[PDB]
Amino acid sequence: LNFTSMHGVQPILKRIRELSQQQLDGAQVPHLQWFRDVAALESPAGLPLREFPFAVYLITGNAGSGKSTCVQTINEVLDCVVTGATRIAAQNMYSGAFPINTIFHEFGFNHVQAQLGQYPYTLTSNPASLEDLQRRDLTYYWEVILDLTKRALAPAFTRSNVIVIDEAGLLGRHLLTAVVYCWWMINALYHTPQYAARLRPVLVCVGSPTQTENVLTYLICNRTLREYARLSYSWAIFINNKRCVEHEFGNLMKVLEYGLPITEEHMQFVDRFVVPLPGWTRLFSSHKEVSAYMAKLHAYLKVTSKLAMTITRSQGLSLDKAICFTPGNLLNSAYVAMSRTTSSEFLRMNLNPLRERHERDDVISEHILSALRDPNVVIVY
Amino acid sequence: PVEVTALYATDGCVPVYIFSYAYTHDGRFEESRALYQANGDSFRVTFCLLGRTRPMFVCRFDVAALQDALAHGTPLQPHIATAQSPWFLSKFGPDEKSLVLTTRYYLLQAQRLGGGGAQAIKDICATYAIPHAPRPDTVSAASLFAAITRFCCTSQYAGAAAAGFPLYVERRIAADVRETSALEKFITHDRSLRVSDREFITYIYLAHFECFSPPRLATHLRAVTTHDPNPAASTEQPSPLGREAVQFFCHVRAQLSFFERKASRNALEH
Ligand SMILES: Cc1nc(N(C)C(=O)Cc2ccc(-c3ccccn3)cc2)sc1S(N)(=O)=O
Repeated sequence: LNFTSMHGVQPILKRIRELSQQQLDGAQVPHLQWFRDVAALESPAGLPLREFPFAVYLITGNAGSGKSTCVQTINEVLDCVVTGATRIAAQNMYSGAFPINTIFHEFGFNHVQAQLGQYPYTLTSNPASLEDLQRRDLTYYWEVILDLTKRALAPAFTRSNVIVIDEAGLLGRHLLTAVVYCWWMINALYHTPQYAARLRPVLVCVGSPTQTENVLTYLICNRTLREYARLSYSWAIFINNKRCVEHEFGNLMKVLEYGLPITEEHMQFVDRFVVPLPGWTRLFSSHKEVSAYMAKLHAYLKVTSKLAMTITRSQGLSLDKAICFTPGNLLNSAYVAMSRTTSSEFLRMNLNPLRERHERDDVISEHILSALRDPNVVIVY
Repeated sequence: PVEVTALYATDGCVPVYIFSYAYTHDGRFEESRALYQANGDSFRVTFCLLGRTRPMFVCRFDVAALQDALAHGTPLQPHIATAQSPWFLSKFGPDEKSLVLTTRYYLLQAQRLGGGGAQAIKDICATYAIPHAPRPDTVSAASLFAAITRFCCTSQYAGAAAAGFPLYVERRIAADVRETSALEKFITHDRSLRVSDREFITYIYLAHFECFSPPRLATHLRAVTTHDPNPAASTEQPSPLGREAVQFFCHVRAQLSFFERKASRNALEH
């Protein structure tokens, strides 16, 4: 029975409260004018450099590691607005203990089609101070933040300053600052008791860093954001898995996630799922190669559906029971697909994605190892 | 006198049914045991719906009819001259020892602001092993609160059993926290000359099983089970969890490759 969680959410609620209570100084608060000014510009070149202050708490871990129960506890202790990346996460975090919408809905989303990146920009001081970063992030959603800024100047963020956002891996880096801005842009508009109180928006982003640059990478990786949010004092990691009950497979998913050297023993293990069943979910690595079952799978009912996806589209998806990726175009890519089904009595694969040449990314794993080594990061089993 | 907080519900989403409920201003078990007879002149009531409960009105109170409502679960006639579906049968609804005590703690009795102020664990009432003296007619069969109010209000658990619930919650959490805190200090202080990362995962994932494995967690729950509510003879005991973990945390020889040896063993027995 999960119990160590009941005693690891405790220190998390302490730090989340310490962050949700603190009040900024005088000037360190977006004045209302700073928003019409953004609405007063035609090219993201008139944007004046200046902080939008914020603090963030990271709850990260493997899929099925117990992040859901930490959200369940925080929802029922702290006053928070609970949200998700995409309606998968929304229908996930949605009610078995005591509504929930996507974080895109919270700041509003015409706003769908976006020519993001159209307008240009370059940074200045190499260790860009937050003011340099947000100057870029606001630019990225020009024609997105622009309509949002014009309309509101022409309110769930106004209820609480703790904002739970599950599945942060689906949101790009430019959504860390946007959710900041449209928070400050709403609290400063209506003048809610939060605004008078000088409270910084405390975001609690929960999601898998290695299993799906996004928000989590933008916080874990950038030096200035680490120094600003003090992620040493604002990080808790759920080392566990309640759906993998076999030793070898759990070791595979552990040598993959935390980035340690592959072993010929592990290779030997993986040479047991290679198979060149009507249920095994056919994940792929091309959006054309999934329709390719127009020929083989479709009309196979003529002679005789989550079934077809791409591995990078199945991230954060829920599967019950065969990777058919194209060779040469695949170690952090299979990890997304192999971890959908709970056990290895349903996984199938077509090329042994550990002896075949592949592409391995290791920045996130390096930071995760250094973080677990940090004495001030909460670890929960 | 008696300040009573009545958590109430109504057939037409808001008669009134106090489906759980009383304190006196101080200036601990025994006084409540003397209040839960089987004891106040005046019952001033704060009637509340879903701290996690918000007062909806107040009534000063004929302590006769009110005591009737609190005791034999009777509904107050709107004698009061002074939400969700009956849901409430799904949540908080395994059985009596949970339905009558955890409802009264979670929503009502964290006003004492204990370290239990914090979740709906319904996981400490089960380590609350007070003897169950059975009774017939306890067939739930409840779907449109009197059907559940009588059920709740005349059960033996809520007496000296009720008075010893907050104290046991606190005691539970205290021993648990001391053991988990000592274990956490031993885990953290050992993440500070460090090993090649190949077996740093072996260290973390093996320490977090040498101190919170299912069998040793069960042993701890045994060392923290309570049979009589009276704090005097409560049948708790020193927990072995720290003492049986410090069988594994003899990493002091690592001051003058071992983790996968224990990993291989543990993995064999698991
Ligand atoms: C004997 C033993 N049992 C141990 N348990 C309970 C576990 O691994 C349980 C587990 C299994 C899989 C994961 C996981 C980790 C990353 C990605 C996916 N899944 C985590 C935890 S760990 C040891 S050992 N060899 O260190 O003494």
